[PDB]
Amino acid sequence: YPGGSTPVSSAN
Amino acid sequence: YPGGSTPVSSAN
Amino acid sequence: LANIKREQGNIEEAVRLYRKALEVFPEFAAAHSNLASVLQQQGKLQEALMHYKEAIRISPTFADAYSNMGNTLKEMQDVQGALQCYTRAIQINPAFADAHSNLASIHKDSGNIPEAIASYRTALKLKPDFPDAYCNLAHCLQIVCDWTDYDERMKKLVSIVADQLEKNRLPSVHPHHSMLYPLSHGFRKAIAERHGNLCLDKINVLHKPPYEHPKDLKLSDGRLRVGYVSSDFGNHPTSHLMQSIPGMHNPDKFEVFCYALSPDDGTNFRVKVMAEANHFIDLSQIPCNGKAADRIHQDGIHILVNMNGYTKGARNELFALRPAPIQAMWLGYPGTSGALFMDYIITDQETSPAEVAEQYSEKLAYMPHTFFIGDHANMFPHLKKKAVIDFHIYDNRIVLNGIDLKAFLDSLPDVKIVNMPVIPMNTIAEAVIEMINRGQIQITINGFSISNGLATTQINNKAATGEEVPRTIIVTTRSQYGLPEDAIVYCNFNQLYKIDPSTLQMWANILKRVPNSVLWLLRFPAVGEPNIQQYAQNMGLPQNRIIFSPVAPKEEHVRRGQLADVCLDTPLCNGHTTGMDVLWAGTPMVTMPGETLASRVAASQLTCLGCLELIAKNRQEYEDIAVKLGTDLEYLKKVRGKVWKQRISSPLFNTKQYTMELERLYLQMWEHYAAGNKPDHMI
Amino acid sequence: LANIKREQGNIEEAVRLYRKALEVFPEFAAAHSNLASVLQQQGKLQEALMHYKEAIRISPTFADAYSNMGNTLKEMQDVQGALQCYTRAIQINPAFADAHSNLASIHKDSGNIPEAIASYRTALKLKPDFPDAYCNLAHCLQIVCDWTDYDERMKKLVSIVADQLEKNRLPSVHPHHSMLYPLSHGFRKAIAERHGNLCLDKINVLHKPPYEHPKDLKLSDGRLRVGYVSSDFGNHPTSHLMQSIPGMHNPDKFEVFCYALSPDDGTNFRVKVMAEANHFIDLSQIPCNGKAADRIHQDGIHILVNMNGYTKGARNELFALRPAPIQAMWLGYPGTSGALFMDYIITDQETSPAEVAEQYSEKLAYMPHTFFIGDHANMFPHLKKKAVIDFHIYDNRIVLNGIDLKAFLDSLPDVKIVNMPVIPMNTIAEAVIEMINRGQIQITINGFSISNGLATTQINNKAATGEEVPRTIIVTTRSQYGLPEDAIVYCNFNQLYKIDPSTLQMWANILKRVPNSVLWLLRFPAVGEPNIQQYAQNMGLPQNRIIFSPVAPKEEHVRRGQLADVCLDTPLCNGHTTGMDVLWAGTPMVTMPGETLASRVAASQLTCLGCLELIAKNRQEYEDIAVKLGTDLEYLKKVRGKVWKQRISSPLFNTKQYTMELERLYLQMWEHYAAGNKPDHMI
Ligand SMILES: O=c1ccn([C@@H]2O[C@H](COP(=O)(O)OP(=O)(O)O)[C@@H](O)[C@H]2O)c(=O)[nH]1
Ligand SMILES: O=c1ccn([C@@H]2O[C@H](COP(=O)(O)OP(=O)(O)O)[C@@H](O)[C@H]2O)c(=O)[nH]1
Ligand SMILES: *[C@@H]1O[C@H](CO)[C@@H](O)[C@H](O)[C@H]1NC(=O)/C=C/CCl
Ligand SMILES: *[C@@H]1O[C@H](CO)[C@@H](O)[C@H](O)[C@H]1NC(=O)/C=C/CCl
Repeated sequence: YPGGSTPVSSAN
Repeated sequence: YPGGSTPVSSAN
Repeated sequence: LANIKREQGNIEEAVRLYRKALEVFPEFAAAHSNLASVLQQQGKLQEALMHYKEAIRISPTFADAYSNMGNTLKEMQDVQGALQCYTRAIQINPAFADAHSNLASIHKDSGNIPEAIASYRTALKLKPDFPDAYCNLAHCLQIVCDWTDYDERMKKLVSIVADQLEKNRLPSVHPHHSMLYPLSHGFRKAIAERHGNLCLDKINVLHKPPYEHPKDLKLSDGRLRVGYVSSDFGNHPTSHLMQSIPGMHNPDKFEVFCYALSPDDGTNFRVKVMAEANHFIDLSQIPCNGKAADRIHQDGIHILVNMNGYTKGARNELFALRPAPIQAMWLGYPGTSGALFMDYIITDQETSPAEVAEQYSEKLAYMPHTFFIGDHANMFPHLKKKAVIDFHIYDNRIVLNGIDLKAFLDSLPDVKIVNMPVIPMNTIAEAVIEMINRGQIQITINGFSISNGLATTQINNKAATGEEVPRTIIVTTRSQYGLPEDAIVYCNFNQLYKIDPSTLQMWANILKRVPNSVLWLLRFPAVGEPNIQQYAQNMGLPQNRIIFSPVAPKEEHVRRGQLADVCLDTPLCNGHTTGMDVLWAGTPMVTMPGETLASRVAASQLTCLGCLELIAKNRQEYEDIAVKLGTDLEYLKKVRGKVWKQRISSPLFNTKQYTMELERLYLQMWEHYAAGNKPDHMI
Repeated sequence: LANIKREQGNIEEAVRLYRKALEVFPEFAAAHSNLASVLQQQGKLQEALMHYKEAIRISPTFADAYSNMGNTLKEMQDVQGALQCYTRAIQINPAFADAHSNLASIHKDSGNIPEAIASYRTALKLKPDFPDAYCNLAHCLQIVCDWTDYDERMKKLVSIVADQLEKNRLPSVHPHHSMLYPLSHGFRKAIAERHGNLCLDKINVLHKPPYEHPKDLKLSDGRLRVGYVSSDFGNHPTSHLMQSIPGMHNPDKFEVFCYALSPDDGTNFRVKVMAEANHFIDLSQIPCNGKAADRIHQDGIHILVNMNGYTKGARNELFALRPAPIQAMWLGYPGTSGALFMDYIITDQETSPAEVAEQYSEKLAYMPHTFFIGDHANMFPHLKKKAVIDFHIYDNRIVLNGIDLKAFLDSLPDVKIVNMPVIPMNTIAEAVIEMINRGQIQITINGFSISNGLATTQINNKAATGEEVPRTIIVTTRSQYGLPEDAIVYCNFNQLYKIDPSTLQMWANILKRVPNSVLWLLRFPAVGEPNIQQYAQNMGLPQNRIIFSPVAPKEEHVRRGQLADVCLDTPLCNGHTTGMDVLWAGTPMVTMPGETLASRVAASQLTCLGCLELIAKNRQEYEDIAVKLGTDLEYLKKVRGKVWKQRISSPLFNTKQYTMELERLYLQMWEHYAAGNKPDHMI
C-alpha cells in the first residue's frame, strides 16, 4: 500500500 | 562493485 | 569446446570440459563466459561472476557476457549492478533482443509496468519469435488490464505452449500464471510437470541415494512428525491464513516442525510461528539443498508439507529429494505441482470434485468443509461486533468497531438495538462526523478514544498490519472512500490482474441493471485504473459508476469491507485470502466457480459458510444474483445477516476445528502408508 | 485559502490556515493537497500521505496530488510506490514536466542514468525554463562523461545560479556538485550558505532558546568532551579513513562521544567505533532534531564535529541548534558549509592556504601536515611488504602479499633480495601462473595457501571489504586485468564524474608522448566507458590505449594499485580516499592543485608524504611530470621507492600521530574560547 508494502502471492 | 556495493561520498 | 556447449543436460560434464578448454587455451573469452553460465545454473554465483568478468577482460565489447553477467547479478540481488550490465549490453548492441528483454524484466520487478511493456516490445520488434518475451509481456498486460488484441494474445499463448510442450522444453508460461489463460487442463498440468522436472534435474546432479523412511511411530513416542515448509512465515498472506495452526496441533499425537525458507523479517507473524511450533528451523541459513533435505530426514518427518508450490521463495528441490514418506501440497499454491514427488494435495469436494482428479498429478486429500482457513478471528476480533451512527437505518455507512465498543456504547445517553447498536445524531455523532470531514486523527468521547479508520498507521502501526489488535475504537465511513451514502456499493478488492474482458462485461451488465449503484475497485496497481475506466466507458457506463481507492494496510482493508453491500468475485481466479477478508467483514460474495482449483475457492468458502444461494452456475445466474442483492433490499438484509452470523457459527474461520480435521486426515494418510499402500484418494 | 498558499516561509501558519479552510469547506481537494505538502516539509510524512490520499479521493484525476504524493513516498523510502504515483501523474497529464523530472530522479537514484537522462529531456522539452531539471540533467551527464555541448552547459549552469542567488531562492546546483562547475568562489560559498539557511529555518520553527554552554572543564573531571557526528560509522569511506581515531584519543584529556545518524549495518567498521568510543549514541533512533540536539547538550559536548556537511544522511539541523560552543567541519565534506553555525573547518596550509580564507565561511583550523588521514595501516597491513615473481626485474607485474609472506619465502629453495624479495621461474612460479591463467581460486605451496587476487570474496568475504585482514597469501598480476607486461601503466581509480574534457585531453597528450603505455580506468559506472573511449578516439588515440576494469571490492582495489606505475590525479576534483588508496600501494600520484579544497587534497597528501616533485603548477608541468615518470625508468624507480618507504615513515598513514595533533588543535580552540574570544584562525 502507499506508505509501505502489501505482500501478495506471486510466481518464483 | 558487481556482486555487492561500493559505498562512496555523494550529495544529501 | 563446441562439445561442452552441447552437453545440454549433463551439467557437471559441460563444466569439466570448459575447464579443459581453458587448460588448452587460457585466453578463451567464450569458454569463460560459457563456464560462467553453467556455474550459474549450479548456483555458484560468485564463481560464475568471476568468469564473466574474465570473459569481459579478454573481450571488452562481449555483449552477451554482460547480459548473462546481469542475470547472475540479479540472482545475487545486486539489482543496480544487473541494470548496468543490461544497459551496457544494449549500448554495445542496440539490437540485442535478450538484453532488452532482461532489462524489461528488471522494470517489471520494480512494478514499473509501462517501462517493462515498452522494453518487451523492443525485444519483440528485434526478434518476433521470442516466447519468454511474449509470455512475459502477456503477464504485464494482464497485470494492468491492457486488453489490446486480447483474443489473439490468448491463442498466441496457447500455441507457444503447444509448440514448447511437444519440443520437451520448459514453457515460457509460468505455472502460477497458467490459470489466467484458456489452456487445457492437460496443458496446465504439463506446464506444472515441467517445472517439477527441473527440480529433479537440479538434485539428480548430487547423486544422493534415496532416503529411507520411518515405518512405525515408535522413534517419536507415538507422535506423527509433521513438517511445514514455507518461505512465508512472516508478513505474508500465508501467515495471515495459518499462523495459529502449528500451536493448535495436539502435542500428544503430533510433533510440529516449521521449516522457514526466509530469514526472520522482524514481524509478530514470524514470532508467533517460532514460539508456538515444537521446532523451528531456519533453512534460509542452509542454502545447499542436500544439507537442508538431510536435516529434514534426520528430524524424522513423516508428513512434509509444501506451502509454496511455484511461488516466490520456493525450494521444491527439497521435496524432489523425498526426505519424507508422505509429501502434500497445502495452501499457498492454488494448483497442481505436476510433480511425481508430491503425493497429495490437501483440498476439498467443492474445490476439487472427484470428476476432475485429472487436472491433478497428486492424489486428492479432502478436508471435510473447505481446505481454506483464515486467522481472522484471532487477528481481527474487533470486527466481531459493530455499531452504527444514524445521520431509516443502514448497516454500512458509518461504522464503529472496537474491543471496548460495548462499554463506550454504555456511556451514551441514548442507544437503540435492532444484534446491532445504533447511535442517534446528537453531539457525539457530529463530533465523529466532524473528525472525519476534517481529516483529524482522533478525538476523545467520555474518556474513550475514537480513531479515524484512515489514520491507523499514525496511531498504532502494528495494528495497521494486523500484527496487534487495535486498542482504540475505530470509525469507518463511506465518505472516507468517496462512496455514495444513498446507493448500493458492489466491491472487489483483488489485484486487477484477476479481471478479464468477460468479467468486466458481467459487472457492467450488473451496474446497468442497478442504476443506483457503484463498483468499488482498488489501485492494485494504480496504472491499471485508466484501462478499466476506458473499457467501462466503451461498454457505455459513465465515469462515476466505478470508484477506485488505494490499497490499504491489512487491518483497514478488512475493516473497510464492512462499507460494501456485496462483493463480486472474479471468476477468472477468485479471491482466496481476499475472499476470507470480505466474508469476515460480513459482506456476501457472489461467485461463479470455473474449472481450475483457483476459479473454485470462493465457492468452497461460501459452501463452508452455508450460503449456496451466492454460487452461480453461469453468467446469467451471476448477474441475476448480483442484481437481486442490489434491488431486493429485504433479501440483501437477510443474506448479509446470514453472512454476519455464519462467519462465527460455521467452520470457516474456526482454526481449532480446522486443525483437528487436518490432524484426522494426516492420520488417514499415515495409516494407509504404514500398512505399505501407496498414495491413493482420501475421502 | 489562496492566503495560506502565500505564507511562503511561515510554515506552521500556512498549516493552521489550510486546516481552517477545511473547517469552512471539508470537501476541498486543493486544500488537502496543499496541507499535505506543508505537512511533508515539516517531516510529518504519514499525515502528509493521508491528506494527499484525501485530495485524490475528492479529485481522482488530480495529477499534481499524485506527483507530490510520490515525493512523500520517496521520503518514506517506498520507491515503488513513488514510481506508481509519478507514472500515474504522467498518464493523466503526459505534459506534466515536474512529474517527468520526479520520475527521472527515481531513475538516477537507481543508477539507470540513460533512463534518467531521457526523462529529464522530456521535462526540458515541456518546460524549457526548469532549473532543477537542467542542473540534475547536468549532474547525470557529468556522471557518465557525456560532454555534448559542454561549454554552453557550464555557462548555462553559472547563469541559473546567478539568477537564483539574486532572487534569494535556494539554488538548483547542489553544494557538493558545485566544485565540478566553473562557478566563482563567491557563488560556491553562497550556494553553501543557502543550504545552511534552510537548516536554520527548519529548526527556528521549534522556537527553542539558545542552549547555554559549559565554560570550564570542571563538570567533566578536566576532560574535553568531543562529539563526532556522522551518518557513516559503517561500511563507508569515512570509516575507512578514521575508524581508529576515537579509540586512540587520550582518555586522560578527552572523552569521546560518537553520534551515529545511521542504523547499525552489521559491519566490523560500526563494531569498532561502537566498542572504542567512550560513548556511542544512535541518533538514527531519535528522528526529532530537537530531542537529538537536547541529548547532545546534556552530554556536555565542548566540541561537536560535523563529518557530513552536504552529503547523504546529513542532519545539519543539529548543528543549527548550536548544542555546543565549538562546532567544526572535519573530514567527510570537501568544502565550506557557508553556514554561520559552523565555527571551524579542520584543514591544512596546502589544502586551504590563508590567501583563500574567503572561499570559507568558517575559520581555518590547521592540522600541521594534512588534515587527511587513512586507516590503511590497520586495514591493509598485508600490503606493507610484497614479493615478485620473475617470468630484467619488474616490481609490478606479478605480486604476492600476505601476513605470512616471509615464512612462505623462507620455505623456497631460491629467493633473491634487491628491500624486495624475488621468486625465480621454477615449478612454484608456474603453478602460480597456471592458477591465474585457469581462473582457479587457490593452490597450496609448501603447506601455505596461495590465493588468486580475483577470488577474495569466495575465500573470505570480510577480507574483501576490508573488515578483516586476509589470512592467505594473495597473488595479483597484470594479466588478471588485461594490462600489458611490457609497457607503462598509468591509472586513475576515481568515479568517472571527476574527469572533464581538459583532463582527458592532458591524459591523451601524455599517452601520445609515451607510445609504450596504457591508461587504466574503472567502470564507475560502466555506462561512462563508451563516452570516454569515443572522446579518446576523437583525440586521435587507438582503442587499446585505454583499459577498463570493473570496480572491485575494497581490498582488491587497494591491492591492485600495486600493478600500476603512476596514478594520474583528476585536477577537477582529486582522489581523496582514493588518493590514500593508491599511495598505500606505493604508487606515485601526479597532481595539479586547483582553487577549491576538493582540487587541492592530493597535493596536501603528497606534501605530507614528502613528494613535492609530483605536484604540478600547471598543465604543461603535469604532462611533463607524467611523461618523465613513464620514460626515465631510473627516476620512476626512485620515485616509487620514495613512495613505498614514505607511506610508513611520514605522518600520512599514522593514525596515532594524527590523533595527537588533532587533540593539540582541539585544545587550542578550547582555550581561545574558555577565555571568551570568538572563533578566529588557528595556526
Ligand atoms: O487494500 C488491500 C487489499 C488487499 N490486501 C491484502 O493483500 C493480499 C493480496 O494477496 P493475493 O493477491 O495473493 O490474495 P489472494 O489471491 O489470496 O486473494 C491479501 O493478503 C489481502 O489481505 C491488503 O492488505 N490491502
Ligand atoms: O574499485 C574500487 C574503486 C574504489 N573503491 C572505493 O570506492 C570509494 C570511492 O568513494 P569516493 O568517490 O567518495 O572517493 P573520494 O572522493 O574520497 O576519493 C573509495 O572508498 C574507494 O576506496 C573500491 O572499493 N573499489
Ligand atoms: C496467494 O495467497 C494465499 C496464501 O499463501 C494462497 O492461499 C492463495 O491461493 C494465493 N492466490 C493466488 O496465488 C492467485 C493466483 C493467480 Cl496467478
Ligand atoms: C568522499 O569520501 C571521503 C570520506 O567521507 C571524504 O573525505 C572525501 O572528501 C569525499 N569525496 C568527494 O566528496 C568528491 C566530491 C565531488 Cl561531488
